[PDB]
Amino acid sequence: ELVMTQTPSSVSEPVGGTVTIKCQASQSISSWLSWYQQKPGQPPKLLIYDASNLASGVPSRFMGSGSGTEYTLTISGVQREDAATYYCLGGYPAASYRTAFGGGTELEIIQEQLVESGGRLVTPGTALTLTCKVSGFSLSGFWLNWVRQAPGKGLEWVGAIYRGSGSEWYASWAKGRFTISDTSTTVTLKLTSPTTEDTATYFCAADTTDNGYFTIWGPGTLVTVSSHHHH
Amino acid sequence: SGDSDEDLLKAVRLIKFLYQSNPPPNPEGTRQARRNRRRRWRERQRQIHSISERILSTYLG
Repeated sequence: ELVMTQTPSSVSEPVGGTVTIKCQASQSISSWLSWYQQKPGQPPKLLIYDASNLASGVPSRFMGSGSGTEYTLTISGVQREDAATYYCLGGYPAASYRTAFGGGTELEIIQEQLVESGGRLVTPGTALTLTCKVSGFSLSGFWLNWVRQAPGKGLEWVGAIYRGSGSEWYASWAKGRFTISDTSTTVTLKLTSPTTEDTATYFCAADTTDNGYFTIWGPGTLVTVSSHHHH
Repeated sequence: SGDSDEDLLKAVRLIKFLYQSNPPPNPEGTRQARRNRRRRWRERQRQIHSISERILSTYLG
């Protein structure tokens, strides 16, 4: 239901130049807006939280703004190490409009552990089970999210589980198709009847504060849905 | 629109779980750890209240 409209698609900027990434929420999300930096073949890293707050270790050059419905990430004194892909995450799993990622912006320049396993080549139809092993969480109950990413495409929120209860929440497209389940040191994701349109890297992310943002991510697991061909 | 009703009920069960999963603390540690467990609990209850309020207002906004 919630739609994060992100602009621009991409931005080429020389070293030192100001970079301005914008997100427009479809609904009033308020403080429920977080920014993530993602590097090629790497899980996203949290940058900004609760619209304006800077994550631990992140440099000062990254600023978060928010005026009601419009949101803004500014990278001020850009460096070569900032050449990555940025996304906004707005909403909450338990919210009516759910939580949704912005399209993402590609920028070019001139303790707690999560591990997902089970990513394989399934044949179209074949049920699949991806399992996220959870370790070192000083937390009993928390949100454990499933985020997927099709090759060369943006991050999508599959759904989440509040690790204590059985509070499963999914995206519009995900409901029926996917099934998140809880265990001792694990959380699974079941693809009941996957199509080729389900080929993606699946990530499991943890919201360690309950404020609706992802602090810890897994390496990711590559899922391929393709029929075999002769050699 | 039948989903939004079940969603709100699911949402309330979660809020209910949250509160039920933050139970009043057991007195141990002679006013030091007893005051710490008291302070800890109050902090968490404030959070549970503000998350509930925010979750809930998406269903009446």
